[PDB]
Amino acid sequence: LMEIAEVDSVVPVNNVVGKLDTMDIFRIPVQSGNHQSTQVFGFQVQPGLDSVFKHTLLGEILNYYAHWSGSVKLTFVFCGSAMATGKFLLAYSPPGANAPKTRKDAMLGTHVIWDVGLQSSCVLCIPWISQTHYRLVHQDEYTSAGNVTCWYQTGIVVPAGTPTLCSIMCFVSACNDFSVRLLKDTPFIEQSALL
Amino acid sequence: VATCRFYTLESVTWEKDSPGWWWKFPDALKDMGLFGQNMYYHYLGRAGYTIHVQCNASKFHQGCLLVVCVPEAEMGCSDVGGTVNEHAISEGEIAKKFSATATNGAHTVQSIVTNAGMGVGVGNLTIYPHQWVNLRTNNSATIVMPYINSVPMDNMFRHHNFTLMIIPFVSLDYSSDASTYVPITVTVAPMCAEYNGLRLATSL
Amino acid sequence: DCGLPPDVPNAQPALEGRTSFPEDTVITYKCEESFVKIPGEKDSVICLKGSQWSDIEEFCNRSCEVPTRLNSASLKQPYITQNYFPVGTVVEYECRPGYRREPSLSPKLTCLQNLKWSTAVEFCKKKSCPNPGEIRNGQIDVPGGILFGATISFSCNTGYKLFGSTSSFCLISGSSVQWSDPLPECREIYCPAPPQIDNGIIQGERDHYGYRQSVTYACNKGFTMIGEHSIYCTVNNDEGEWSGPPPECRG
Amino acid sequence: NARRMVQMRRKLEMFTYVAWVPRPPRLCQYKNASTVNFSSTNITDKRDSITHVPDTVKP
Ligand SMILES: CCCCCCCCCCCCC/C=C/[C@H](O)[C@H](N)CO
Repeated sequence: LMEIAEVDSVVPVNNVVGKLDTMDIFRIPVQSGNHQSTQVFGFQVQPGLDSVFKHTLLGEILNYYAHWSGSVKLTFVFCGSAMATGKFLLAYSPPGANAPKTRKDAMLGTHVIWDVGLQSSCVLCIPWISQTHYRLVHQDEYTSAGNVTCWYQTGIVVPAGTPTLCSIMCFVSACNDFSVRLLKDTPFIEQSALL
Repeated sequence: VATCRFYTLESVTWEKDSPGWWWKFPDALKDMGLFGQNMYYHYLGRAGYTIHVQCNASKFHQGCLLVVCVPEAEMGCSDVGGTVNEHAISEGEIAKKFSATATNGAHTVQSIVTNAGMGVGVGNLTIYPHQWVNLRTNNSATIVMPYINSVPMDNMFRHHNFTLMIIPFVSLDYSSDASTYVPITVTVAPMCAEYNGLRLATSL
Repeated sequence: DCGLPPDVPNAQPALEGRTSFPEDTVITYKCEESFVKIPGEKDSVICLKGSQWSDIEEFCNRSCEVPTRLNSASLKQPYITQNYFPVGTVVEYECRPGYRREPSLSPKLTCLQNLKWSTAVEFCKKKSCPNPGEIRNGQIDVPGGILFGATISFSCNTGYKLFGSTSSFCLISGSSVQWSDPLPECREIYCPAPPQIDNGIIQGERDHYGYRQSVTYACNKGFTMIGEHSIYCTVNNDEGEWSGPPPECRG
Repeated sequence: NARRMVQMRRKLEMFTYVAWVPRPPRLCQYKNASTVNFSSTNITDKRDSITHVPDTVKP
């Protein structure tokens, strides 16, 4: 099954209200202008429990298991116009402290600065930093894995005649060191009577 | 050489609000020259496919498409109690269109794009062979699909081996006076086609 | 008076219940079952002087039944008025409305030696209606094709209401076949007013809210939000309704 | 047929042939055993905003 988990799957990061049944659930809104103070997105690293990940290929496979271990790949693709340029700071903050409220705080954690260009995708690899060898899929505070946030490193600059609002998509997969165990039934399927 | 060649289907218009399109194969080619003719006179068929999708737009257009081939894309009916018409799955060279909302009606597919007409996560379709068409990056997608089935050969009319889906995750967007018509064109070529069970042509 | 009229093979005389016939009586014969009278021949005798009937020759012979009724084609003149079809008779058909000729196929039937008509082929095929097209934010149900006599029905996706005809039929229209009714339109359904809340506001309230659109609430300074930060428009049976109660702002 | 109890059905339908050609796990609820019919299902569950990460370090 780990072969399946290592395949990128689109992440409904924008799991907001109303856009739970659109395609926009898979799009992170970004735009030109002075919006550095405004955070782009943020979520907890709960690949099988958080609503952001639990229904992805990685999340669904994990829900059949009680323990998981290994690194996670978050691939971000810029889906704007080729004439749009920008830079973003993708940060992973291990647990122990509240989520950052500013780019200064997030930069202090594990981060990568993404430059938009001919290569439209960048990968933020979440390393396995845990006191335990395994984490619970039904994560608690003891097995918390941290958070991921994005900030405008510089911003988005576009020329005349170019759309000012752009979108980003996030894909999630498992690295080659990922592993799960303790097979269990999944809570995403239920019935009340024989079909 | 008479069947293993590129056939181009009718193009589709990618609008700002376009849930997506799909085509079932080999039904989509039941009228493509001698490839369709061999299909009508034979009981068994077996062919790989080279699918080429084309969508060209300026560098001032932004958009992203998902081109994915789904083996055994058994669709589901909007009416949970009932079946689907062949017409609800495939119109031949004409594409079936997804929807941005739940669909109703008798014998019609539940074509809400989020569930992909199969009761699954649309974002999880990357497990199948797939490519993306990011207008800032590329303008075409190519997938080489061999023959996948639980049997060495099968009837091309009674069975749809795989379904080709095109789903824009990022809606097409442009500016004041850029080109508004951005089409998507699909070109498919059978590969290593074989036929068996020669007899009179079937009639639909 | 003559006695019984002469026996004629495969014909029966109308005697009308008597057995002695005055002079000049004319008796007519009718052919028996599976026999047809031969045009241009006498079918009657007459009682002559000397109590003697005039001679009559066999005037009945064979034929196929009237050709069976086809939904696709009708017999051409003069076959459509005829009932005498001896072996070797070839009739011709023409397409009924809703159908058109398949040129590679013959529209003729031959009466065979076993008194049956030859095998029927689809020399007239169904006339087809145009492509029904597409309904924006709706769907066309085509359950059995688009040929002459077909039915199709229209519906709208969740959050849209149908205005126009709900169905259409492929019916004959002069020289061809056409759809009875045009495609309908699926107009977006509008939800009721998102309810204001005590000690809170709606953030940038809009004029009209359609399917799945959301209203975001915010409490005034010094007030604590209890409930959903926003609600959204649901649409069922062509009627909109908010997903639930707005939040409370408590002091 | 393994299509009337939902858990084993969902486990088996993670592959097209049984394993070959894995499929995205069934997101929607099964309706009957004859078909794959489903009611339209949300992609996932909602949260408060796109940046919403709740504080866990607080007194
Ligand atoms: C003496 C009693 C013997 C009981 C026999 C019970 C099972 C006999 C048939 C087994 C074949 C079915 C095996 C399971 C496969 C599934 O039904 C599907 N075809 C696979 O998705």
